Amino acid sequence: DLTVSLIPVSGLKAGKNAPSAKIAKLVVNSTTLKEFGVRGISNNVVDSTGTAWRVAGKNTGKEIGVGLSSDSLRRSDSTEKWNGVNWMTFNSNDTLDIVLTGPAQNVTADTYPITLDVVGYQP
Amino acid sequence: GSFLPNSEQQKSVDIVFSS
Repeated sequence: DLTVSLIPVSGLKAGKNAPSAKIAKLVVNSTTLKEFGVRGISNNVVDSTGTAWRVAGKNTGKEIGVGLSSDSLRRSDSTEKWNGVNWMTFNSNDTLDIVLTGPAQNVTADTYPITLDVVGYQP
Repeated sequence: GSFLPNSEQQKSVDIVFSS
């Protein structure tokens, strides 16, 4: 199987944020599987691989754009299909960054939930 | 290649932006 940790970044501040500001670290380890696929899960996924999506603040309902960082995307081993559904794959025993996507975002102070689905892949 | 359906996991966390 896989052991997955998703770690929120400390010290995030409301207001204008840097482009691609890091917001969480994804850690996927395995003793048995060489690779994994990952997709964001929300009410508004915005690309065909599910590696960028939008999430709503708990207290305000305001939306922010989140996703894998461009560096993280460039570490993908491949994009594979599971019965037709795209999953970008990555080496296990790696970390990836989840960021604020696109140009600089102005973020209202709030708590924003993020959900990912991770699946093992044998190449 | 193949996906291992039984290995699929969902993980969720809260991201907090403070004033």
